[PDB]
Amino acid sequence: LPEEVNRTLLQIVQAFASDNQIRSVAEKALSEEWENNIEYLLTFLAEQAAFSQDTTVAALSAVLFRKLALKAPITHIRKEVLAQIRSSLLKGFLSERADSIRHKLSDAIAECVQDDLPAWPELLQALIESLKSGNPNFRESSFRILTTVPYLITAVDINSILPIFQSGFTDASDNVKIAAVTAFVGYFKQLPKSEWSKLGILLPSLLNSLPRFLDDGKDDALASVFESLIELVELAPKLFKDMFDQIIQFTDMVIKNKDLEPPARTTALELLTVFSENAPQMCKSNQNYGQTLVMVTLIMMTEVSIDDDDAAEWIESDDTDDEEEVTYDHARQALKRVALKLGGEYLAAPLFQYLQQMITSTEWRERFAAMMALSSAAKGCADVLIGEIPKILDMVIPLINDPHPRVQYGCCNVLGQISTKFSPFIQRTAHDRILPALISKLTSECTSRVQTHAAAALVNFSEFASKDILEPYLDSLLTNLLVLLQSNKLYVQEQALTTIAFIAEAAKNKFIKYYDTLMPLLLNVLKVNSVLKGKCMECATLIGFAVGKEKFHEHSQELISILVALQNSDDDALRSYLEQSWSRICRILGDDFVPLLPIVIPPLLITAKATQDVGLIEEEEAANFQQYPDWDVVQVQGKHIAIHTSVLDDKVSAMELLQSYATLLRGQFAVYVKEVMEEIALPSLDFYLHDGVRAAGATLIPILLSCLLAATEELVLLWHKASSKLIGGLMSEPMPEITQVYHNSLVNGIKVMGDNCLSEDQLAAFTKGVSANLTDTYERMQDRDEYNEFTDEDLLDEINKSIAAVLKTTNGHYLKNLENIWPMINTFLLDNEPILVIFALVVIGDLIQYEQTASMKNAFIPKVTECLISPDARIRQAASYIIGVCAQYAPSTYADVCIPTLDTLVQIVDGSKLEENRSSTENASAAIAKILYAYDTYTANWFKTLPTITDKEAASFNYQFLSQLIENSNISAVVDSVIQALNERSLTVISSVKKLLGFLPSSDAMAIFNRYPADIMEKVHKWFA
Repeated sequence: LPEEVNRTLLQIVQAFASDNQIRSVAEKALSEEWENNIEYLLTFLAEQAAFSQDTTVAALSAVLFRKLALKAPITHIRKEVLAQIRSSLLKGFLSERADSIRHKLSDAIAECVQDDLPAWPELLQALIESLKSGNPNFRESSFRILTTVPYLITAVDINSILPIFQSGFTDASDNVKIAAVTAFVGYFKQLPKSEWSKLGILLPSLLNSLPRFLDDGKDDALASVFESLIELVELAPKLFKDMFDQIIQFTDMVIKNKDLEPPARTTALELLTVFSENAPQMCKSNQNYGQTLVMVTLIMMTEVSIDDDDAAEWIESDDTDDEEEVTYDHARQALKRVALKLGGEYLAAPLFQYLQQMITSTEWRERFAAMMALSSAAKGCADVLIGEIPKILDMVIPLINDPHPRVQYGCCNVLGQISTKFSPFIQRTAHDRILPALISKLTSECTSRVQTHAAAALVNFSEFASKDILEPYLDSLLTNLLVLLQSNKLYVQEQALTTIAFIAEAAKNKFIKYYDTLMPLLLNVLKVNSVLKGKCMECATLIGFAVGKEKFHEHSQELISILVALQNSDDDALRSYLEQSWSRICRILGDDFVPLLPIVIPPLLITAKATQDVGLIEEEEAANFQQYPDWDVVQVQGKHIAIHTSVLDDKVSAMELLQSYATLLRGQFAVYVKEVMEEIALPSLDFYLHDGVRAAGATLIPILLSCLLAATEELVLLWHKASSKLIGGLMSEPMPEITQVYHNSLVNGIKVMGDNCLSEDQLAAFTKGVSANLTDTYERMQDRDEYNEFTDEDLLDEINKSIAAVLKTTNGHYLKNLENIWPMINTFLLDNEPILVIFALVVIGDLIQYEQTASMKNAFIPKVTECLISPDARIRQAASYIIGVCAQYAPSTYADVCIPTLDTLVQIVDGSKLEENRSSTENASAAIAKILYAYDTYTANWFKTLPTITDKEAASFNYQFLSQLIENSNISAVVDSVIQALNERSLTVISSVKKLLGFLPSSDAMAIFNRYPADIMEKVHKWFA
């Protein structure tokens, strides 16, 4: 470098060490002054990092170099200067540098290796040498570079690289060992699978080198290695098959050794558990996995209240978790996670082997562990455990009264957890055992913690319990809870209100009885602490819905005044209890809520207009942004961004409320429609960083319109604007799940707006969208390994609905546009995948409903007649509907296919009368009825397919046909077929039936309804003439 340039830069870089003023002035000087100067700058920084005797200037420059060298980018730098930079970086690497500085140099060096950069064989050479050096930092830094630039591993000969790693795993220095494992795993996460087989063979050497960490007593470094192994399990789990037992035994050995700090024990646990989420068949196919996993998690769940046998510290604290009980927390999460993926099929057996034993221990901690374990495993093992339900209770319930309060707490938990997972059946089956068990823990005999948790478990039970079931226990429940309501400890009171609220909600009208006593108790609590009052307001309004409007009107005025007071006073936890309550009041009050809207809607507008709160961010500036629970950072296209997730979630919650206020208030909400639509709903579709927002935007739209319509041109303008943005969204939306919502949104918009609601260029734009959607679905489904083991159907289901909706609004004229995507539709018709076929068949049925299709008759009836006898009942359904619709709307142009296939329909009609294909065979039934109308032995067949109870459109026709077959001694089957249809709510046919009964004796007539029970005879009386 020119001599002047040096001291200019040397001054500036020295200004970087320091104060804000001197350091910002330098920052500006660099960003303003230093594309004429980039290569000078790069050259300078690289020299500093390499040769400066000043630690800090060196580090800084190395860091700066790295940053600026991506930004450059390095590709566009002069070959002449690249070479010089590369050489000085390399010279510095090989000289005498502080450990931290070699790390920084390494990372700068990494920025000078790129696929399209000129070859740098000097680096390879310096690495190969460095790996052999007796200075650990040389070895460590070399693996590091291979971690950043894994492609360098391909550049080395295989017979050099393999020994390099085997030496790596084995090295004297722990630091080197961790870097080698990191480099090894990094290889798999940066290279394509085609390259994996090439390092794969090393896994053994790595695994074999593990026990050495324990020998040297270097478990903290072991944890780091376990973490890299955990990544490799996500990438290539199969690779561990057949060394499987050796890692299982080893993790077992580590977790059991309980004078290891927890890090090595919890990461070893994670390693174990992660296999179940990445290779379930492998885990299932080894008896030893499930056995070790269960054994090991049970041991860990034992590690509670250490140095505190009485649990004194725990009784005194609140019902939040002691997150200092780390290994216990990890163990239950683990058991849960594994149970979920492997099922009870696989672990009931081993689990119970261990439960039986610990339930009866003299160590309380073990009796506890047993409860917590069952509780953690219950969801996952639902499949097996739902039928060993009394067995569970028999083991659990004895402990409800255990000497030790934490075992009691534990017992309450299982009872609660079980109530949820095995619902609704457990409510029906075990109320007699569960409710007394829990209710008995409410009494002040028991400790605060237990009382509260028993009350918690009662919410779980109540959610899915019938009012009828709960009724006998209510007085008992209520009296006990009111005691807790008077508790001294905030958390007991809070839980008592929430338990009351949720019991009340379940009880409905059976809670009317208790309204008078509870409500003023509640009002006094309110008049007297945020969560308490909010939980109280929640309880009050849940009770209010349970009892209905009239009854709730006894206190509603006062209640509302309190709400207002609460809303407008000086925790954001309360805001939500308030919001939910106002909303619950509107469900109670119906139209009477309207005067309240100007209190309630303005804060919701503000929240629901929050912008996409985004920070275009820098590499290091992310991990600290990630510290916040309220934030998440992602990468869009290499360049990263910080998105305020909490805020965006809040916007959704606000939108949901605006949407339900609109749904309940209908016409009354009209005043807001313009503002919500243009300032909330529509802009929300452009929220590419959060799909909840996008979705809530879409679902809002048709409900908005429907509100304005019910009140009353602007409606047309809005609808045009909205439908257009939805349509344009169909092409730009990346998530298929969202795409579905847009279609569903359009369908509902169309249903609101009525006839011809769409312009020609709209229709054309919708078709490009539909085409792009069908194209993207095909490409995803043409997907389906050596190392590894409904959203599409739902999307297509909706696209069928939107197409039908569009055809209907255009009254046919969309057929023109529909011709453009017939190639698409055709490919689908004759693919293999039954999903694409069903889609096409359903489109086709829509086309025929609107004799102008002959163009195509010869193209799809071959496939439809195939489909008729398909193994797949959803396919038979689609096909037969097509044939039915053919004879109905296109009678002469399809007479030739319809009548032949008529035999097929008598055959398809014969597991027909099952639930799973009741759907299919009902369409066939209707299809033949349609043919018999358009144009005698056959019609007698048709009758033997009544009644139609599941499909509404089918049923509609069959009984219209049955009514014509009459007006122009099967009598009890005739009547029954009809009674069944109405009773099953599937579908004047009655007028025809009456006439038939007219031609009979009073006594013959009456005997037909001998069969029917009271409840349906109440209905029969009210159906007849």
